[PDB]
Amino acid sequence: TRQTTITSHFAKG
Amino acid sequence: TRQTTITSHFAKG
Amino acid sequence: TRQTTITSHFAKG
Amino acid sequence: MFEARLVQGSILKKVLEALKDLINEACWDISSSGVNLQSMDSSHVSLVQLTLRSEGFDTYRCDRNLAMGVNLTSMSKILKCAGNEDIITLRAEDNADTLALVFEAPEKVSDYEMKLMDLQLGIPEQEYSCVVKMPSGEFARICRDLSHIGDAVVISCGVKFSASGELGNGNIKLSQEAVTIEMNEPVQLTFALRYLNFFTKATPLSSTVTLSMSADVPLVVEYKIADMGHLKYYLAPKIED
Amino acid sequence: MFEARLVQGSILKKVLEALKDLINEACWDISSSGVNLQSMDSSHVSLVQLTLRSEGFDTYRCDRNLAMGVNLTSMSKILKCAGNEDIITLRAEDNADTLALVFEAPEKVSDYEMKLMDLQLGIPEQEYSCVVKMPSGEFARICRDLSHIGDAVVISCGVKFSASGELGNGNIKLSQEAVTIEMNEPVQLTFALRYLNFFTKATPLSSTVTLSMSADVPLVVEYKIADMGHLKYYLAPKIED
Amino acid sequence: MFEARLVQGSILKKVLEALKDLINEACWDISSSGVNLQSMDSSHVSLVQLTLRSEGFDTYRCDRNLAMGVNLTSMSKILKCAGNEDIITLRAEDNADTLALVFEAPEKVSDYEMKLMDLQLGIPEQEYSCVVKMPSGEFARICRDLSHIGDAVVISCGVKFSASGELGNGNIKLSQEAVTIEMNEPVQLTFALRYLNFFTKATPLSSTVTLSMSADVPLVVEYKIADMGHLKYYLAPKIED
Repeated sequence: TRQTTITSHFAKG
Repeated sequence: TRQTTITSHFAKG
Repeated sequence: TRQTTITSHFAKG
Repeated sequence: MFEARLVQGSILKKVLEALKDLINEACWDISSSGVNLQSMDSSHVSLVQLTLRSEGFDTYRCDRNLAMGVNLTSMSKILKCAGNEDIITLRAEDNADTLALVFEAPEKVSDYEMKLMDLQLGIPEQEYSCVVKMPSGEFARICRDLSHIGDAVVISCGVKFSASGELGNGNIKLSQEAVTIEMNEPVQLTFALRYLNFFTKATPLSSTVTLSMSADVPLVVEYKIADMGHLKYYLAPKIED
Repeated sequence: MFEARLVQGSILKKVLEALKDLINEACWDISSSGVNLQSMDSSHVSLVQLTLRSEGFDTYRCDRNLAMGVNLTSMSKILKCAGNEDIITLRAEDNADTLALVFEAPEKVSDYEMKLMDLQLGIPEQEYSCVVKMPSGEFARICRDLSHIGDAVVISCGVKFSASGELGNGNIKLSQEAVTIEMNEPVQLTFALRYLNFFTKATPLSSTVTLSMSADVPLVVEYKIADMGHLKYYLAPKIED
Repeated sequence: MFEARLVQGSILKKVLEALKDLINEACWDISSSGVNLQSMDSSHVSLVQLTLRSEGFDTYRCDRNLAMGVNLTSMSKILKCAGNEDIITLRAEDNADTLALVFEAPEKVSDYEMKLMDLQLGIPEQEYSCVVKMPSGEFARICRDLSHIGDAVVISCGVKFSASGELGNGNIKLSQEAVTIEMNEPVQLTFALRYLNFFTKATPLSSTVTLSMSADVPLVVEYKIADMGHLKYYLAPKIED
């Protein structure tokens, strides 16, 4: 198990 | 005055 | 601004 | 020129107590509709979304929208100088280098100027396979307790919170003050307790908390701020290698 | 298979709060008569004797005797995950690698598995020249106060507690909520306050504490656990060189 | 031979809590008129003047004046062993190497001997342009709060307390439980909050505090000790370079 970045799930415009 | 070990008072029968 | 010593205000004499 | 009077100034104190240890610098979006703050944490694993609707303020005015870069710790320090029952007024001008915080005790008036800084991520549309409403204190106790057991919590949704470490493991089972579960599908997700433990610093904002889950998407921990709006934390999951 | 239900789970929480900072790993002797724990502290100056009678449990079952090696820190950590009003059930099987602790809130059920470790001293028969029964809080305050004065306490038995250091000295005199003294002989013994201060971590277990003394033998500080049994600390004295 | 019995020993406990972190060693001037203590702090920026009148003691006797050099930390430590409602008796003889402190619980009597040490500045007469009477708790909160903003407080006497640092600045304005201002001239003085924060450790001694100010002279922060006398702190100002 490894922590993922929020930016790898949510995007920018 | 010096601290003594509990094992110097109590034994293992 | 600089802190001053209490002895520079009060005396012994 | 922006001016927002808040009689329950404690709310803003609690809000910044909830954010100061998770975000260093954040931009406060001030608009006619109210105050908005959206910011990743400093670890880049979570996203905080704070909304204080203008209605929740006792007087609120914002002629033109304004984005105030704020050091949340410095704002935290300033808000710790507000009495817990003080009347807090926020005051900014256009091109402001400073946010004015005025604390009125209910014959002491404190005037603080906080230097502003110069300082992106979109929340997708998501139906959540599982939504859990529970007391905020119980949720904070769960994430506190399980962090003595391990670094990660597997949330299974009856909702089960399980952690494991060297010393052993633990499973915490809640079923339906109240705990309610709307489950459109069973979900099992793993999250770092360290960040959930940051989120629960918002526990004084509301007696209840909602956890929204779906497979392989960030978890939403929502604390509604009665009348004013809400404080939302999104937490990126841990994924199996 | 062993299973012991305890409704005042706080007792077990308090017990481990008392021991965790004095013993690292200890063996819990589980038998039909109840739970027994006897262990030297890590400093080898004291002996702890814990007895929880099976009667004190609300349900108690032990088909075959069992010696569970337990990391006491990991176990208190797990017990810190029990609500102070939870009902704690202990559960082990024969050849267990794990102790099961179940915390039932009075709609939250917590299930912990604590990894067990793999596995000494006999208590002599002793008549005590002097026995002092006193409030536990008063005794804890005495050993706290005198530790600001010195490292050693001279317990002279009216019972007098005396310490000396660089800063000066102090003598604390109690005579006969209540303080009672059964004195078959005057005794004067010297003990390290550091260990007595560990012992007084058991103060939440009992309103009173009994100190049993005799010349040149270990001091007994006994905290009875109402109904269940007792927590006994034996402290080797300091002797003059 | 000196002997002073004090029934509200808490006063002496509070007094030493008020001094211990500001003065290392101080000479207690004991005379028939009462107990006097006057001492610079270790930073040489402030002057403490403590006066406990003999009248305030319930029995007081001093055959011959005596100057006891006292380590205030050790005396504080000894007074932390006094119950908050104990009857404290001070006892010294001529040529004493020790001060006797006797704590009587209201069947426990504690007798402490504190080793004394071996053994300057005159307070001028000053009319104060500005004297401010306010609640002690309010003043401690002001110097606590402003210490989050900066190291220095600008006191303007309505009295205004202003601090500034990197993060911004703050102004606290009080006007006339009560706040009263006797102003013969407007004065504006700058002081280190670090020392004012030491001074407010005397806040438990009195509900109110008085600040005496005049241009280019030390600030007087006075805490009256009901009946017994007072604790006076003089703080050298910061001056502009």
